[PDB]
Amino acid sequence: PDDRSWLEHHVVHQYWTARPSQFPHSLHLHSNLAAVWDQHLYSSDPLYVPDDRVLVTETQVIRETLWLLSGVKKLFIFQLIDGKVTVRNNIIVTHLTHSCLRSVLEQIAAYGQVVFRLQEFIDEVMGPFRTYQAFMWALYKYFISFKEELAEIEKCIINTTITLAIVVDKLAPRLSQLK
Amino acid sequence: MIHELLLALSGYPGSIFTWNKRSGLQVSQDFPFLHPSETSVLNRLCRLGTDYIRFTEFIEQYTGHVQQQQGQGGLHGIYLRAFCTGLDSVLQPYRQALLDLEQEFLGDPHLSISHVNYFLDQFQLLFPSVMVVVEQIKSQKIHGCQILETVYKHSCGGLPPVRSALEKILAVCHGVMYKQLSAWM
Amino acid sequence: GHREEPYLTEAGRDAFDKFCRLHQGELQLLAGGVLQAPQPVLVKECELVKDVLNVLIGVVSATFSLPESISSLLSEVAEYGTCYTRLSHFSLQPKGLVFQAFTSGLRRYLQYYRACVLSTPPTLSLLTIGFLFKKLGRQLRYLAELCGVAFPTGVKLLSYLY
Repeated sequence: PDDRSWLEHHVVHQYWTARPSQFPHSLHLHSNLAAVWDQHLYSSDPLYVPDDRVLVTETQVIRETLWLLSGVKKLFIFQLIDGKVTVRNNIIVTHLTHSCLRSVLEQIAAYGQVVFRLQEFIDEVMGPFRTYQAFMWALYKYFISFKEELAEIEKCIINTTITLAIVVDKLAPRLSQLK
Repeated sequence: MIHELLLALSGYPGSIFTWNKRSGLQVSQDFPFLHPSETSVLNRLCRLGTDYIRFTEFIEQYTGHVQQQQGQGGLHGIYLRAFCTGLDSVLQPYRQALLDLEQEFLGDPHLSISHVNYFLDQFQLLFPSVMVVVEQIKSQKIHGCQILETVYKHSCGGLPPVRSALEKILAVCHGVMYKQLSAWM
Repeated sequence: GHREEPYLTEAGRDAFDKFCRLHQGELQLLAGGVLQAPQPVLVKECELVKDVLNVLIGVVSATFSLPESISSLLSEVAEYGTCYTRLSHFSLQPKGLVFQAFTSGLRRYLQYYRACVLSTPPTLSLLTIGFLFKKLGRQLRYLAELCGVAFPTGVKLLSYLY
């Protein structure tokens, strides 16, 4: 209302600021799959056990994962365990019933740890050796070019049909080099 | 976000980026209207303006403050002033870069923060490196010609942009010595 | 389609203004109405830029006469023109001969200061004016410390300046 209305419209605010997501849908199994399976589970008598996850949309995940992958840390998604990002099991998308998601988000979390530790290492040289200083400089010189390509993709998100398998495949020559 | 960020980075603290002398620039970080995703990129940007305000404060405080000066090199003397001049001239690309950012904000105000962050990542290494070079000289009460050596050892650096950037300050402080010796000899 | 919903770092130029308005209202609530913003937005940019071009000429601006971070930028460029006018007030004369020749040589520089403004910018960025007049406005505030803005006049000046 009047400022929260404008906020709710143009900015999102729905899992990471408390506002239960009423995102419209076309239901009918291909995008209703989590609900279809939950209703099936209840009809087979679990018994009861309501599963509570807070329902993020699809594209928001992909954008957040981009910002995770580029090299900046501390996002809302992905529970950290020591400084190791893992899959968040407190969110859910309208289909896939949180299992395929649990696999693929684990893959990107595996990449997120490798980039997290390297960027933390580079940060801890600025707070000599004459060889560590050149080493972090080479690592950094890679990272800036890598981060640039991620950032232009994230810019081009706002400017179409976005799903996982395009941005995953497009970043194959980057996650290969990351290993 | 559009003008506010450039205003913070130029060295005018606002009510979003609140100046302290113990924490420099700082986000308010108590609103649920901004979120952990943008927060981190913003803190990374806050560092540069904090160091910038320190730099400009020192330069202004000790250059153009007396006619031309008894004596302590960490507070007085021509050499400290010529240092501050060299430090101001190396900061000129920072001004030029911020100016270009405003042009892109004018071209489209819905461009990502990570683009800005990517632009300013090269200063992200350079500013903390020169900060300790100035901080050691002022803290240790370094007098006279030892200042020229202290910067010279830090122009043996293992970062090439930092090395060339400090070399320019060394060129200025050499210039004043050239100017004096040219009459003395 | 409805869009991809950009955040409050990329959805401004409208939510920027709403965010500033909300922040100002929040501060006024958190104080008690004892704070009183003078509307640091409206006027916009080009009108503001023309006003600060006018204060460097020697004539008074729209808040000073003898986004909220604009106040910090504004004070720094306002006190510049306040010094220029008080320097012309010190050079107001048609007595020591060398003192007169000194004052006329000062006015030969004040003319340069008047010539640099409004020959380079017609109207430009709000940051450009401060950056362009940083290496030069510092010289103008050096002149306030130099002059009397006891004090040497005449022969005393002829020795003191030498």
